Amino acid sequence: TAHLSVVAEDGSAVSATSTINLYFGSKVRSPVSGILFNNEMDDFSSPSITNEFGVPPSPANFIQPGKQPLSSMCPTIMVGQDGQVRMVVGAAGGTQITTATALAIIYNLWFGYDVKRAVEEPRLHNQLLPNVTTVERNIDQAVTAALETRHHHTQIASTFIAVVQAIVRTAGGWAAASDSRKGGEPAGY
Amino acid sequence: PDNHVYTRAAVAADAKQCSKIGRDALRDGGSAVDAAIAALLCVGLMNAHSMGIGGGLFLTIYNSTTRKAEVINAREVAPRLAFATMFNSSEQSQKGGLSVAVPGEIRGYELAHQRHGRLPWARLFQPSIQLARQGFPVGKGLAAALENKRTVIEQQPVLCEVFCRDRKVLREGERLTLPQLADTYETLAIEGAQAFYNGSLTAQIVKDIQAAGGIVTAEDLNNYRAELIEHPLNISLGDVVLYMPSAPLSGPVLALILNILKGYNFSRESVESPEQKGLTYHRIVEAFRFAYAKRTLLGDPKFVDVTEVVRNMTSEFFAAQLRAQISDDTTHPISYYKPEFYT
Ligand SMILES: *[C@@H]1O[C@H](CO)[C@@H](O)[C@H](O)[C@H]1NC(C)=O
Ligand SMILES: *[C@@H]1O[C@H](CO)[C@@H](O)[C@H](O)[C@H]1NC(C)=O
Ligand SMILES: *[C@@H]1O[C@H](CO)[C@@H](O)[C@H](O)[C@H]1NC(C)=O
Ligand SMILES: *[C@@H]1O[C@H](CO)[C@@H](O)[C@H](O)[C@H]1NC(C)=O
Ligand SMILES: *[C@@H]1O[C@H](CO)[C@@H](O)[C@H](O)[C@H]1NC(C)=O
Ligand SMILES: *[C@@H]1O[C@H](CO)[C@@H](O)[C@H](O)[C@H]1NC(C)=O
Ligand SMILES: [Cl-]
Repeated sequence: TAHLSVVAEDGSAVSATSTINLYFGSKVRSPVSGILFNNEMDDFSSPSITNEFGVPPSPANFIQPGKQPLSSMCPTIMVGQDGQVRMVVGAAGGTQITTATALAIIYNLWFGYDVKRAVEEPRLHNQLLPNVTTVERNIDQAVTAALETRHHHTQIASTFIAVVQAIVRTAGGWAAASDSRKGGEPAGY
Repeated sequence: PDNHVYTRAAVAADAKQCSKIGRDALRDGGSAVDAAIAALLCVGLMNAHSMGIGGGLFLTIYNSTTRKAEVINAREVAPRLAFATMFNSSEQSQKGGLSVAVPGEIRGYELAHQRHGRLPWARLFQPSIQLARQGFPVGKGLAAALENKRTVIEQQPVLCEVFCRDRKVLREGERLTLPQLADTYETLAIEGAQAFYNGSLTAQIVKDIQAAGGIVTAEDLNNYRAELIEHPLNISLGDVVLYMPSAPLSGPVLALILNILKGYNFSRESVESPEQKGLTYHRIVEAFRFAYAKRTLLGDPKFVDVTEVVRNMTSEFFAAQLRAQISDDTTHPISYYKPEFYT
């Protein structure tokens, strides 16, 4: 998955998330065209496949011809009552896309972090099953402690949690941020 | 500290070169959609592990003149010969041609460009054609993805063809060139999207997928259609509206998370001390858990009835009912959140 955010001079905007699913998709590359094919079929559930200990498959997301599989993606645009864009945000990475997008919003809209901080701030994730809270390695350790005393099991992400690209309206114009976890930078004028 | 603030316009992509390519499209008179497409084409090169014309996408688009938001659905779709029991293991659903769904990417670009384009179609491709031929140093993300999958990459010579130097995966800084995809991008630039779905690329696409054991046919490609959604999902957040795609994407989950949390009225104070901060983050995790409990009822709404589920997931009242079950001093076992696999 890859996320990108765009705001044009006239204030119109695009939030776009695109994906071939897992890293290098199906691992099938065309020797002639060079196209790398997705493995999006993996995003369906199958009665024959168990992905987590004790997790049954979800009938609503079973394969049928012509059906689209469920996705974690959620490219989002927030606009103010006056019709002007406030935030353009989305994420890539895994099941953690949705939670990371929520965090970016919470961080900017509520905690008051500027867009770069909102993107760079440590994240955490919980998706009910597995029954564990994953936190990034530089999270405030008082938070880890607050979670464990409330009986959460926490574990440290081996790498990083999701990838967020964002744009927010400021008094000085459009502030943009790309996530250092993947190595992006924005551009504008 | 690394801020980037622009007076007129901005592109935030996951590679600097693609942000610049998007930015230049804007500067040359492109719409936000032109810029997005130009940038997406580039990301498919520089972060080829993560997206590209062999995949699918969703765009959320806001027009500041009409003040209307729309969504373009161009996610891949199960081929016509697919069926519920076609896979018996995870490896089967993940590797090889049978794991491939019908790519929607190019068709998504087409519909978006049809409705909102200003620059010519070919102009959107030119910078990436060049880039794929000239080559570029492998970035941080792609390098880590290469390392992560080095075994598979090194054992499959059609991938090693481009992703290796001397039998070993490319490392950060080393040059990656994609000469076949450059030619393919050029064909797309000149012949249009039709070349992919019903034209000169089509037979070869089918051949490559079936050769790898897949079942996508020409008819699947001929029949693929991106879809316009005129009324995407929204929620109110204070004086703002938030536009996001519904099922089959995760807007409904995001909406529920935020609607749960909004009743706590978070502000800067919520993170000013360790005691407040700890409770705030606990509350976030519990909102995640409730929202994920409901996620398992979601699926493609063309095939499953999710009307009522999504209505609940976006209702502030339903959210308030869940927030009232969040315990400030403890989390709970799985069943407390009432995960649901049937309505
Ligand atoms: C999985 O098993 C079903 C039931 O026998 C069969 O129809 C299908 O072809 C199998 N799939 C694979 C990839 O072996
Ligand atoms: C925005 O809406 C106006 C009014 O309908 C339309 O003329 C214009 O083309 C739209 N912009 C884009 C980029 O589609
Ligand atoms: C193009 O589409 C027509 C009908 O839509 C079909 O008969 C023809 O074979 C297609 N060509 C390719 C190359 O898929
Ligand atoms: C949000 O909710 C529904 C979407 O169909 C619609 O009735 C309402 O007009 C939407 N609101 C805005 C501000 O677009
Ligand atoms: C929607 O929420 C109400 C409670 O507010 C509940 O009674 C109803 O079963 C829910 N609908 C679905 C489809 O879960
Ligand atoms: C999940 O984690 C919670 C956290 O303490 C615990 O109460 C529960 O027993 C664990 N297992 C399940 C199945 O919920
Ligand atoms: Cl990304």
